[PDB]
Amino acid sequence: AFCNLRRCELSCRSLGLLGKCIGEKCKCVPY
Repeated sequence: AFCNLRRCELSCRSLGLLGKCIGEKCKCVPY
């Protein structure tokens, strides 16, 4: 579970979204 929540949020900034750790990895949450 190499989740990096600060990097996850900063990746979703490029789409304008929020970022969450899904269990093992990061995903952006739909707006």
